[PDB]
Amino acid sequence: SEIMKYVATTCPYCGVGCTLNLVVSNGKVVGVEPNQRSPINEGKLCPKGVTCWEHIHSPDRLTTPLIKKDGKFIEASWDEALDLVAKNLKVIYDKHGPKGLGFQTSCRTVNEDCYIFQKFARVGFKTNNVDNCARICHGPSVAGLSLSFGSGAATNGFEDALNADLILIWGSNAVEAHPLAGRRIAQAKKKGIQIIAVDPRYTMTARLADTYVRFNPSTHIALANSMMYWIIKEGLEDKKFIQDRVNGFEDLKKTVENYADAEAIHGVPLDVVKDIAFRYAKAKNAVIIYCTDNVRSMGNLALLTGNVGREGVGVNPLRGQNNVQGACDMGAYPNVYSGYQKCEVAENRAKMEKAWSVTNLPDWYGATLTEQINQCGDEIKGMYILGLNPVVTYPSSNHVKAQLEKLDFLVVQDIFFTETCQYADVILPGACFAEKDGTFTSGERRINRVRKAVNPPGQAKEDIHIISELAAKMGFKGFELPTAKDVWDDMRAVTPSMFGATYEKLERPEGICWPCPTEEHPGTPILHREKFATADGKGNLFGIDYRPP
Amino acid sequence: AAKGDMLYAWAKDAEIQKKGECGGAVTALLKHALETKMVDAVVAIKKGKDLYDAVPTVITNPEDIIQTAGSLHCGTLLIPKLIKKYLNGAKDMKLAVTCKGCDAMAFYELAKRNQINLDNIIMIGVNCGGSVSPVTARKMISNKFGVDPDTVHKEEIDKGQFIIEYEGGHKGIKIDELEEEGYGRRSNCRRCKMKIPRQADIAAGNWGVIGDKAGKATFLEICSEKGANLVNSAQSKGALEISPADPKGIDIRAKVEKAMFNLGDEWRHRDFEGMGKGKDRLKLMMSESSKCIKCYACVEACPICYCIECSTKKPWYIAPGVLPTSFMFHLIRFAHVSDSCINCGQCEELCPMEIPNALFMHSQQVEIEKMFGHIPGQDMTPPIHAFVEEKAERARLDATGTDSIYTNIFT
Amino acid sequence: DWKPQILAIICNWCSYAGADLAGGARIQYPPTVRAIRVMCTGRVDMLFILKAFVEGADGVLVSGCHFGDCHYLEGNYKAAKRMFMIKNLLRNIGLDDRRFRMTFVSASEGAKWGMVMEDVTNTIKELGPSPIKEFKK
Ligand SMILES: Cc1cc2nc3c(=O)[nH]c(=O)nc-3n(C[C@H](O)[C@H](O)[C@H](O)COP(=O)(O)OP(=O)(O)OC[C@H]3O[C@@H](n4cnc5c(N)ncnc54)[C@H](O)[C@@H]3O)c2cc1C
Ligand code: SF4
Ligand code: SF4
Ligand code: SF4
Ligand code: SF4
Ligand code: SF4
Ligand code: FES
Repeated sequence: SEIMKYVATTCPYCGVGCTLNLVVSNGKVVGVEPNQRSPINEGKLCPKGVTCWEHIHSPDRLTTPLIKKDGKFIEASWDEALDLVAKNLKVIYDKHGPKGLGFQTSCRTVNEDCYIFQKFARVGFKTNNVDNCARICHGPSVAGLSLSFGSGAATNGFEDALNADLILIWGSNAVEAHPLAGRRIAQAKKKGIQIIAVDPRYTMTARLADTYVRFNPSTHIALANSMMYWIIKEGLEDKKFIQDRVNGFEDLKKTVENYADAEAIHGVPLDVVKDIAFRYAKAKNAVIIYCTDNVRSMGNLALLTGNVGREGVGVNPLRGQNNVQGACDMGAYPNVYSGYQKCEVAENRAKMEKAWSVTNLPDWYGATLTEQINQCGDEIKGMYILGLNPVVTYPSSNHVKAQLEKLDFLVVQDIFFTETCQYADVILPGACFAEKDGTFTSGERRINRVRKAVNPPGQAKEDIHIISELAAKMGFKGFELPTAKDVWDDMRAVTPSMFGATYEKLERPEGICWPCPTEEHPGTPILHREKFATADGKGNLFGIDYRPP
Repeated sequence: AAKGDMLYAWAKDAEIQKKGECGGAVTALLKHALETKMVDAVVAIKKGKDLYDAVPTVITNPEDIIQTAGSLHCGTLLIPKLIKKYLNGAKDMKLAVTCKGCDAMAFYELAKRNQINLDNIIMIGVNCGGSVSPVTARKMISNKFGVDPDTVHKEEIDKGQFIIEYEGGHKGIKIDELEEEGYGRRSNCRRCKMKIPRQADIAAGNWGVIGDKAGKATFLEICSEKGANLVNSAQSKGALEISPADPKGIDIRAKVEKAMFNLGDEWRHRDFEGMGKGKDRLKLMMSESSKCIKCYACVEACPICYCIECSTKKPWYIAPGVLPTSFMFHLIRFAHVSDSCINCGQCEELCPMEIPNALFMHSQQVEIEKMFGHIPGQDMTPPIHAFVEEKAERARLDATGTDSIYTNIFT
Repeated sequence: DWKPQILAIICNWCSYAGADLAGGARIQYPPTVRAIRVMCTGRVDMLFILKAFVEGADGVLVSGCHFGDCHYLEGNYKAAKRMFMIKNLLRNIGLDDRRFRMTFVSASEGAKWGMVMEDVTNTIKELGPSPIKEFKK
């Protein structure tokens, strides 16, 4: 057939979204090659990207559906397994309404599968009990940055920090995780850019920094409060910015004026505090790289120094999962439909109803991952898990196992036989990133294409196909979407932003950044261009008091 | 026609001759070899996307080489290591491969180390005056040329300037001016001196073609009997036209080659003294190499690194988990590669941490060369440590005029 | 506070014999060099020398048989070529190449072994502490 064919794809291992070539010989992925054309990484990959191809053709991959029949799983046909799932979901619905079910997907999955998953969870039985890894993962920082600015995403890109004078890494292992985001720090120091690292431990990304600052762990609020106190005290705040685009300054004033001497809390001497504070406030264009109160303090700093809406500046919280941003965008949260359209507002609730040809959408705040797992027997019973391994990921794994065994009809879709699989009643095999054909979304809001290299191992299918077949079994209208392009077009019709991100535009190696409202718009690589995304269009900066644990 | 002839060559097929960068002779020769069954496949470069994307391609259908026609100056890749990894080193199948000077040198390095079969491989070599990274070319065009890069149709380095053809006209800027401003050819391409691959089987270029054929003929130099046979077969079956080259063309070809040698020497100088001398060079090297995150891209991309397991992976040399890795990691590559480095730049350009691997390695290589007199990538000469000789060892000890190896070795 | 750390890698058949003969003849020299004793100097890999220098050897000495007197017919020609190349690498990484030398000591040259010991110690003392130990940090 084919000998050494190159297929361009996105790396599935973190939020940088590096591009790579998979080498496919006789329908087998046999290696990973650089793609020098990519703007994100210029053909450069970390160890994970270099060896992403190893797990694709493992013998352990699930090949056919499995059904727990009075013990060990026996081999089932697709029709059999799907009819079983449809029957059990139907009965649990008809007995316990929409509260009885529970959905959660992984951030490993492509945008089209996250969107169709949340569409399945809402168009059919109307439940907002949909969620994903981002809760239990490191950062609920999206909510905090949303409160500060309006969009919880990173304000600027990665190439953008090359334009600053004062990259300020803060508590980030940006070279251990996101190494090709830390490549920007390496390039910047080669260009001679002031770099200040502030992690509690001397990490390999703190080696690159001109100044390194220890502080006692769990004291970010105190340290940032001190820095803002000195900025206010010597008046290096940005008056036009604060008076024009920011609100809450008096509250910040009261809250911070109690942090003149905080050496007791954080270990940083007042001399070093003044040094970093004045370097940051004096830098004309300074970018913060972060990795709830902790992220709102960063928003406080950026708003206080007027470092937001411009090239070479901003706040860039690093995500960590390959498609966590994409899942949140597609609307795999309890409270947002898609593109962060809140379900609390009847306006877009009715817009969803009209677009999806369904009625009486829930509008109540769903149950997050831990909410579901804790109430996994009390009112929730019946659970579809799209790619999670909760027994290995959640803390108190034994409690997780107890709750899952308290559960009626778990369904698990995975590419491998995990530990959570033993507790499933049905196991639907899935496809990995080399067999899907969707899109990922980087941490810098960039939509990248994933391309099909090989076929799923045996009888395994990809998630859009599985969910469409299940919805056709259960009699649900609106899941007639045979391709990732059709799923994407349905999503685009639904969402106001991302309306310009057609696949003919995503076939560009550059990709598209998420606020792309029209088809001629080139994208929005820098957010909050001259107005924010809150009610008055003005960022709010809050006063946080440090709580000792 | 016989191993040393210098010819003008263009394709009989008008479409092949249009799509060739010059006369289409590389694409006519490759097509002929494939369809007359000298070779079982053809490894060439095609555009996968915009002309800034160069994708290697194994082609077995003779109908697909018209897609390979044209030269991509943003193709900074290296072919021979892909043939060893995913084509079993050409141990069972004949191939015909289009290659630049660095790609011919890499072929010879891997054949020295027994990793490919040059009896099976046919190397059609192209002249190379330099390659540009695709993304750097984009930034060049956006900033210095003041053009939207997606507008460009074709783009080439001709007469030492960067001609781009966009909608509206064409432009040109001296590559030396660009290279001073911080753009241009890759660093190793600036230092390169393998301009006409005379170690390949055929050397094709646009240098020395003068007069009525200045854009519709390829200057061919027949560098081996295998290439002579390929050319004679193509000319007889009528896929290729041959006229003897013009002596004035040969002369100015020699002059341009010599000038490119001098420019390469100048860049070698300014770069190697830019690295420093004494303990300053050790702080440059050590502080740069402290960035390495052990992605091993430099090892996997180097043509000379053919080892099943690198010694950089052995726990008695490098501690497995310590990430701010030792200088031993790069000392083990200086020791193993620097004697034969072909200055391909792959190690430098695939490094996520932007470490000047190629600059360090070539700075060591140039004077390992002027010490032992071994030029990498030219022929089947075994590596310096794979062939030690009694008389030569006596000679270097006597030349030091000393009873040991301590001093009077360098000037 | 500082004592030179010199490491020697001496072959078994001429340099170890020469050092043993010097000891037997009671030739005194300073106690600064510690030896490793491989069979031939052909065994000495480049990575041994580089590993020593990166661990912090202020000096490295490799001692073997004279040319034409290797126990294994030609194993010290290979070592000589390797050490010439090592001298070149250390000069181009900016470390002082006179921290390394290769001496040819026969089995009967105990006096010459003592003189080699003295001269290596003197040269390293002049050179001073190696820079790697502070460049690491
Ligand atoms: C990056 C680059 C720089 C060059 N610089 C010069 C120069 O300064 N002076 C000069 O006289 N000639 C240069 N050449 C060669 C020049 O294009 C030749 O005149 C041309 O190859 C003649 O062949 P043709 O037009 O007859 O056949 P063509 O139809 O052009 O055949 C060209 C062949 O080269 C292959 N190819 C294309 N891009 C690459 C690449 N990046 N790496 C390897 N193979 C590739 C194509 O697949 C095709 O088989 C350069 C070539 C490249 C690729
Ligand atoms: S930096 Fe992240 S996305 Fe890029 S190759 Fe490494 S793990 Fe994959
Ligand atoms: S290294 Fe030399 S031969 Fe290779 S592309 Fe650069 S200039 Fe051409
Ligand atoms: S490519 Fe660069 S980062 Fe990767 S191992 Fe080599 S030197 Fe280190
Ligand atoms: S060390 Fe780097 S420049 Fe030298 S041959 Fe290997 S890849 Fe090419
Ligand atoms: S560095 Fe040395 S051991 Fe490692 S792959 Fe290259 S040649 Fe082999
Ligand atoms: S036996 Fe001593 S050098 Fe070989």
